[PDB]
Amino acid sequence: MTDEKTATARAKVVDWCNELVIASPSTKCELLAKVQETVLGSCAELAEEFLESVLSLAHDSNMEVRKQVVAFVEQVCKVKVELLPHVINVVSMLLRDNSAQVIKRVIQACGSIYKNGLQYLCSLMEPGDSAEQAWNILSLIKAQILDMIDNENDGIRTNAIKFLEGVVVLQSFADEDSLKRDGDFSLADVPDHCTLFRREKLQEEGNNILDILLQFHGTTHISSVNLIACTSSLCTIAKMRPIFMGAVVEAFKQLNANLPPTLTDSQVSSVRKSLKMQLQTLLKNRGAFEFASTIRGMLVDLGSSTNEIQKLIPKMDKQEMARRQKRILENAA
Amino acid sequence: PSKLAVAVVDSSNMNRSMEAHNFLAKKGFNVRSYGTGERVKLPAFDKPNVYEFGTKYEDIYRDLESKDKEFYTQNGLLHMLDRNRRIKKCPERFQDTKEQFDIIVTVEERVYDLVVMHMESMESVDNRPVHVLNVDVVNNAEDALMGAFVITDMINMMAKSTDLDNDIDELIQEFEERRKRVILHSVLFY
Repeated sequence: MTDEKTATARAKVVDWCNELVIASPSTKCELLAKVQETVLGSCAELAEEFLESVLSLAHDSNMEVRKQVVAFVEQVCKVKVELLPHVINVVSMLLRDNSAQVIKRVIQACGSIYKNGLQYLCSLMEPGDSAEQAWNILSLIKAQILDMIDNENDGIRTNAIKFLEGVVVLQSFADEDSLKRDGDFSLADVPDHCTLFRREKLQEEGNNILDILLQFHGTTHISSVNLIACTSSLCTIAKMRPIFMGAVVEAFKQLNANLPPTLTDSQVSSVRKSLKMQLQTLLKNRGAFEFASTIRGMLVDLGSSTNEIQKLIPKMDKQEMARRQKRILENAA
Repeated sequence: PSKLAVAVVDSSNMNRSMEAHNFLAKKGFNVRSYGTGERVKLPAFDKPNVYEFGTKYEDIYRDLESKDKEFYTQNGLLHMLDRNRRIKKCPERFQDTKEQFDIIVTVEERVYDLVVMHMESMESVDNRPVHVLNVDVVNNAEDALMGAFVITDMINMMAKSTDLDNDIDELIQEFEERRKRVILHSVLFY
């Protein structure tokens, strides 16, 4: 059964796509907003044929226009993720962009894009050649953004650190001590039937990205913003994947003992206040059991009272403690 | 002039945020303001004037008018309520808004903590960073005005930058020196 809705919507977007080639960049962004709310919202069916119309605007001279393309492509992977291989090329291309404002926006969008992209590809039972192509671009996107931690722009570095946080979380296994988070996806959610990649190789990559973040976090000439972002990213990783808790607690311990001499007095106070918050969050995790006294030590150094710290520690039954206490004894041998 | 989305945050969303909101709006900035408190608290020391967030500024005006029109004329609170009703309908709570900013400015450390706690408590979706800055403003009419000039001065300097992320730490550092102040500066994510 049919009606007029699709045809009436197609006529509306054809009008809007025609105005684009003769519109000023300011008018172009207004037009694209309306085309996205229709083509990905009101009449979602119009996605496939008006794709190339929008993806061509990735080459436009105005950076606002380029940023709108990113916003669109990020929405496509949210609502019509089957179109992923037809959009993912523009994303890897826009990571070579000249404007830092565009780079930052692309890295931001790559967070959801990589998660949605990874979820979709490992859901396919008989993946085609286009699926292998999309995965290859996703692998390159990770590598591209990983290089941006050594970018000269502080804002790029910050966004790059935030991106790498979600990759580590995706590319590791959740457990009993993992924080309950609604859309949480781990390597446990990656099937054995998947040919596109192996769980062991993603875990290896996740461990290498974490090693890089841990080293980055401990340098002497890191910016205050990069340090704060990195610290909170390490906290998110450890609370989501408590297997990394010991490493993150050690990084935090090392930082509080050796604050970079490039930090200003204000930057130190800012860094320490954020560090305090991250430690308080981690102490609430059941997986921090083993490091409770270390964490308490640091919180006392950062001005928490005995009773403030005490209230954060989760209550455990004695049989649960004995399971943990004995798992900690067997792993040390 | 530039395309900065700014928010000024206090306890109340009454005195210090509105003084800054007023001056930033007059400078052409895309500015919004919020309060971090549970409820809206106005000035005996143990007897304050409490209202809900979402209460129109005009309803608070008529409430304090019918209670005692003379007292709140002498302390200039009706003059403040006048200013705020011209800027927007009702005071808003930061913890409830779905609006996104480039810069957030808090007027004391205790507010800063509240903002940071809240933002951190929510899982990041867009992965978009935002700079949270604290500029200490002592809570009284005279100091809320002087403070609003400092905050405006600071945002003007930041608006001038062609790459804020890449320049902000230097800008703050030298601003702190020149104005003999301490600006706590953190980065949070949406």
